[PDB]
Amino acid sequence: ESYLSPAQSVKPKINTEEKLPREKLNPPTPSIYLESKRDAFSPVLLQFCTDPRNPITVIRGLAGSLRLNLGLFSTKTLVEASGEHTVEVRTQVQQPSDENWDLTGTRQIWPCESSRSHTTIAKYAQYQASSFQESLQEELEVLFQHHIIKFGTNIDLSDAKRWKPQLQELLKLPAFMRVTSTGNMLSHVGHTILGMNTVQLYMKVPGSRTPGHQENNNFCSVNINIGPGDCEWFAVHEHYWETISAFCDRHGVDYLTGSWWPILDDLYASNIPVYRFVQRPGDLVWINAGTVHWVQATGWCNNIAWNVGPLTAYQYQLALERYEWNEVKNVKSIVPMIHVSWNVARTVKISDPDLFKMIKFCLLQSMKHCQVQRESLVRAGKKIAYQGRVKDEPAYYCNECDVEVFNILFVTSETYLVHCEGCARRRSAGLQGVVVLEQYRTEELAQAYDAFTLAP
Ligand SMILES: O=C(O)CNC(=O)C(=O)O
Ligand code: NI
Ligand SMILES: [Zn+2]
Repeated sequence: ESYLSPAQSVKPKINTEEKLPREKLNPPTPSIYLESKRDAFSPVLLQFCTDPRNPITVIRGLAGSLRLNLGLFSTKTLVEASGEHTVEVRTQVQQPSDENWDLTGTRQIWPCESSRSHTTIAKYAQYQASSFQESLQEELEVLFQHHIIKFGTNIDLSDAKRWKPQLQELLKLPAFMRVTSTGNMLSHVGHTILGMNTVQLYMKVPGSRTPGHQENNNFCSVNINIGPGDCEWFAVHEHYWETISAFCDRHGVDYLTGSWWPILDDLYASNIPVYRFVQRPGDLVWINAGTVHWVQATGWCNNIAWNVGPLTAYQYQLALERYEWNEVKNVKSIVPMIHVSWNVARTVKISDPDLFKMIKFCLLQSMKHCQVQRESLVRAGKKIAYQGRVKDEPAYYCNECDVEVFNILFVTSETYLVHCEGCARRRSAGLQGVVVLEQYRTEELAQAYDAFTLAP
């Protein structure tokens, strides 16, 4: 009972078995320079970034091309805008980029050491600068005659008022890259997911690392280097993710939630092409659906990032795949795909036939499952009350297992809590003291589905 149909897959064709010569093991990073501002709005640009064959794309001097004022994201500006704003700090050890060692520099290791704490934007800026001076002094002293670093991460720029001029600047981007867009699935969630449909600011010093990961539910990522400093990026095509996952298992680090920094020789040995590139100030990085990446600052710089859900067959498929996989692994999907799929079918025209078929198949599965559930409740003499969804009402998750609960809600009173059926039953043998709710009647879903047609 997958929400996906295998025959519908648009995933590109790659063979692990076929041998790869060294050069194929280091691919050139897809790179774009915009001659004219109107280029950034070319449908050619969109088709290039979202292409399945392009796991990652750098847009060179994007900020210049559109006259983005990155100064608005400079550390001084941020201190002025929000000094006491809190920031999540990661205490790491500074190392070369293509290397992560044990304590003695005997051996390369996958597990990545990162330690959490919290400070204020103001205090972190003081460190970032003090950090800079000291490196400068040591540089001058020489001319005249384990380094521990702190990394400022996941700083939340969600509030509009404080960050108004900052966020307004990003409206200059093409629609498919914007925080909020009718063509962006994350805009159809109906609630705010920090760091995905809101902006995240990173404040870095040389050696600052973000370890290996895929984005939540395989959503695309957009990243802009404020500068001055150059960031170094590593990426691997979605196709090889499970192989990288097996490495984490064998080294006893959780792939999804663990902190790991790949051993490059391991990948090459495994016939896995790695993308290596530098991202300079004003360069924009587009991370395509489900690309495995990890990043290091080489200089002193800030970055901004957020996620975007492109309305493409490939993004949709990969989003749904990771949605099902999370459930298998008992990991909460932060993007409620079923609720999102219905929102999209209902507020957005779909012209692409491969995408349309996928959303359609998903909706159908959702109806069948709701229909199977309604009868089993009915011939158990369980009563289902009709509740009607409130305007701007957020999806629901089971208080126990974290699974998305759609259409039919099981509710209890401690006030109120929502569960899936398994967790409600587990709690009560007969569902006694459990109120079952119906968000929409078979008819609502049946009519929305039939009205959902391919657009020219
Ligand atoms: O820039 C960083 O440190 C981490 N950023 C990302 O992984 C991203 O933009 O998807
Ligand atoms: Ni990322
Ligand atoms: Zn549950």
